[PDB]
Amino acid sequence: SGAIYVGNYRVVNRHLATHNDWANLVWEDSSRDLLVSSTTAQGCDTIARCDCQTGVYYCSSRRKHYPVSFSKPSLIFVEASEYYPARYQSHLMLAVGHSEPGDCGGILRCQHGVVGIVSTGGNGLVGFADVRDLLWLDEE
Ligand SMILES: COc1ncccc1NC(=O)N1CC[C@H](C(N)=O)C1
Ligand SMILES: [Zn+2]
Repeated sequence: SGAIYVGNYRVVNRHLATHNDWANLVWEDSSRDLLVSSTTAQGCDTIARCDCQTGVYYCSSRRKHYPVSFSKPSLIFVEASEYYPARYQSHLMLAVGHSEPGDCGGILRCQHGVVGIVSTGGNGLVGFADVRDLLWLDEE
């Protein structure tokens, strides 16, 4: 589990969105595994607007942050899970790192800010849904 809190937005994995998220919906995209809902309180996270390919992510199944090198956002085939059939997910970045299903939502960040959230993994890989192209998260 986990979210990004930027401005009056809450960014979560679409497959983990709550009823309150759906009832306060701003934007969602199944192909990216992302959903954004509106918040009453202002958040403290800032979004990175950069080209970093190295950063650090939070792994809840280890209670630890790990440094990683990750690929550029791309269209990657993701195995079936209880939430989606086997399919291509867009804007996904892969790295070598530990992950388990419940690790979705952990933040990946660089020196510029938040880059994305854990969205996929297995067998010593971890994948992150990029948010750096979503420029509208910085306004409203
Ligand atoms: C961190 O994810 C994992 N970690 C280990 C094995 C398997 C996984 N993957 C998952 O549980 N899913 C749930 C939905 C998600 C997606 N399609 O974006 C992939
Ligand atoms: Zn950066």
